[PDB]
Amino acid sequence: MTEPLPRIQHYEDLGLGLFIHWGLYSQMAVGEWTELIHHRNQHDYEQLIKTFTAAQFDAKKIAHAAKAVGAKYIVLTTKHHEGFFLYDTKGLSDFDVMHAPARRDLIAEFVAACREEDLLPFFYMATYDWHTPLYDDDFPAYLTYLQKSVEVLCRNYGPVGGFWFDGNWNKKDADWHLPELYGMIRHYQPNAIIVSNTGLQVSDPEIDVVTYERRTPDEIYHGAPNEKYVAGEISITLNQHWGIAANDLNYKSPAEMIETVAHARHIGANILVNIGLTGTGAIPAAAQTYMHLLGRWTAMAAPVLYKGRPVPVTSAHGTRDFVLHTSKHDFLCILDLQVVGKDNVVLGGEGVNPRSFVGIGQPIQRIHWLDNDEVLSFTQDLDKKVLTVDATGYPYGSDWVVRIAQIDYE
Amino acid sequence: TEPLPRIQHYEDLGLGLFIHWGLYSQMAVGEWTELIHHRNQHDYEQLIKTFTAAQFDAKKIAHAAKAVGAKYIVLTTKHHEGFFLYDTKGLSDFDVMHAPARRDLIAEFVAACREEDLLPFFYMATYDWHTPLYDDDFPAYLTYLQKSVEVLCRNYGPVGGFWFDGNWNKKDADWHLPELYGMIRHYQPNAIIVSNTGLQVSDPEIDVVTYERRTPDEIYHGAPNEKYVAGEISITLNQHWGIAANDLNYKSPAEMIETVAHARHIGANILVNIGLTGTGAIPAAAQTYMHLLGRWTAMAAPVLYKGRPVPVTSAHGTRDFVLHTSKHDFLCILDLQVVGKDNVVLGGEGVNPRSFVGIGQPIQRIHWLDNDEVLSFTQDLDKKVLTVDATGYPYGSDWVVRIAQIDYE
Ligand SMILES: C[C@@H]1O[C@@H](O)[C@@H](O)[C@H](O)[C@@H]1O
Ligand SMILES: C[C@@H]1O[C@@H](O)[C@@H](O)[C@H](O)[C@@H]1O
Repeated sequence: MTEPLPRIQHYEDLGLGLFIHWGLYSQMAVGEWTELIHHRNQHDYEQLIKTFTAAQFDAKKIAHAAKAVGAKYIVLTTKHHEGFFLYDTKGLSDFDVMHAPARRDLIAEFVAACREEDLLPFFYMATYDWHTPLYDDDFPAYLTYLQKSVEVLCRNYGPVGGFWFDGNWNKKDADWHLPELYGMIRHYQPNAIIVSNTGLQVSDPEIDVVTYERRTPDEIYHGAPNEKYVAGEISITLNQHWGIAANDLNYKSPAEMIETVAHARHIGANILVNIGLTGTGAIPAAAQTYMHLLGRWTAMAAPVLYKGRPVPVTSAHGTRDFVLHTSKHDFLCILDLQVVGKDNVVLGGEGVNPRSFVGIGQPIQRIHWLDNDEVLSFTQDLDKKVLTVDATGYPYGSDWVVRIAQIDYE
Repeated sequence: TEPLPRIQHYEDLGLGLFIHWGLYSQMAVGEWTELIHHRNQHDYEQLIKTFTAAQFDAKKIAHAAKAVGAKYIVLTTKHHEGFFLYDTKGLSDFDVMHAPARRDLIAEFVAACREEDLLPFFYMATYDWHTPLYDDDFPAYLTYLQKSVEVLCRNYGPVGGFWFDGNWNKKDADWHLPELYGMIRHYQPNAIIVSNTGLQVSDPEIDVVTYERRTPDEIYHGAPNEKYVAGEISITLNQHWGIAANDLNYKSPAEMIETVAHARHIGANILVNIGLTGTGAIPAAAQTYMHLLGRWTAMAAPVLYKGRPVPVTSAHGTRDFVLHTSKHDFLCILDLQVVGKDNVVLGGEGVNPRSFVGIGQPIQRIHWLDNDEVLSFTQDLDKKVLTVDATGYPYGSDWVVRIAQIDYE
């Protein structure tokens, strides 16, 4: 059993990040895979570079919004499958933002804005590339091109929080020369977090984080024992698409979003919440609504969201409650509460609501809700490690979806 | 019995916007705050002094309703807190003319609705926390209630209807409905009268009764040989009707679209509720849902207004249903997925036979409303079976409830 390296410990403390999809596809507003899935003429699609003005991209506003939502890092698409680069590739390619009307290195603006807000900037990079003929016609030269594009990101922007490698949809059993790619990154960015969405045996010793599906039930895989500890991360997009998709109406509820964030922490993973920017780089109004709601929850949950860790304490039969541990406190995360009415106005939260947990062995002095500081009544059986709390319902006018009670030990 | 013409017009409205706005909105902890949080009445009622309506724009509200595909708006003219959003002409000092706003907000509302061709409806609470008449002199309370409705009848031109909230009352009491409703008929013969305690109906003059969102089957239209009464369901976006800043428990936009579709399926109208801010703005969160709902209702316009339930059921294990207009049937199809390509599998790609029982006429063509794609189908006319291949959504889109129009031979 190994402990995480410092940089990975810092990663796990980040808790929540914002994922941002923005590319030429954003102009179409029919999903980021539009070029392949809608079988578009490549030449015609790539003309979208000519109208890429970034007229409404404001990295400062984006970093401010991330800070307000309680995110501690942002993963930006620096190049997606379409193969267009949002930064100055310094001669590697003409299909980049410096050859577009915007004439701005957007990654430079992004990194500066993240630093001002104390956020870690992370760079998403797609390894499956539809633009360069090298990908199909000269794979070894493709690897050189890929590696050079990452090298620019390693050398021109100062210290980088990390890299988010999307290795899906690739040729099977191809040699990707990961030792050389990740070795290069270690050389110029020793402190960078390397995230892989095909990191599972790990695909390379240098991988720091592996991605997992958001529905994963139990605590995630941290690597083979006595080997390097690897962290985990789940992702959620607000509708069915990652890039903006105007007529995708199938948005998840804000409630499900909050439950997914809580769930990530419960299984010992970070969570990225994704937004797709408009063609010109604005946060769309729908995404703002979700960020405002999530922000209210994460501000309330701040005592536990960053430092809280899974612990072997389970909830009683038939509840979805769980516990997170910090060094000073335990926190009960309680679901399926209702609002409290009054007298003959019954909203469902009114009755005594005993919620039990097994695995707490220390005597407790006080338990209180984070949102209003109400003190809860409880009983313990120290021998069996049972805690039962009366989990009162929400004050009329409020509903937190996931309610957190802080335990103060004697 | 078949609906009277004003009720038929009501059923064609399909979708309305419900708007909760009162003094409670300044608190942003739900519209029942005065009772449920056991406030001192005097202290709560000081909220009149800061009721500026500084951001209330009836034109913006009517425009938003038009854009979302709503055909009427129900505005709270007086809620349980008992404060009136219009000039009561001396009936009460607890009204907007005694607030800094100094505007008859109902007048602005009615003008804005007419401009956009929307019907204005007035919600009126009958359980009132402000006037001591309610408990101390019930007969005088009835007169006060009736007078407050009379002002709404006589001062604003023709009104689309009244939405009476009769919940939480004293159960035994004689409310003198024939007189109250009778007065409305005299002033506003064509007004729709909606009652949320309309159920035997509570009075012959009731036109519409309310029902729970979750009602599974087609709603109750009144006893045979009796006046037909329409139905209406309501949905609020979170758990509260007035604005509630720390209520994060919003329903998904998908559930909102499904609820709208469901209401039509059971032969009811649907109200989607928004709570305004203290100063009368539509909050940003509500704007998002309206824009998403608006995209769906624009696509569904051929069926959303005139479509009616019909005895055609869907096959085992699906939630699909059919709506009938005089020229077409429409298949409303749920649980579809997005179509990928080649090795990119999103779940909607395979042939997806969806069947219906009760279609007896030969069909010429079936096509999706969103993109005009023609669907393949087979029929067994003797058993009245229709089976369509319900293709999945084009990548980049997802309508939640997809609608196919049937064109008959
Ligand atoms: C993060 C998401 O997952 C990757 O596999 C991509 O294929 C998607 O377009 C999106 O970037
Ligand atoms: C639509 C709802 O109707 C009544 O039941 C009121 O008690 C609520 O506050 C709300 O106005």
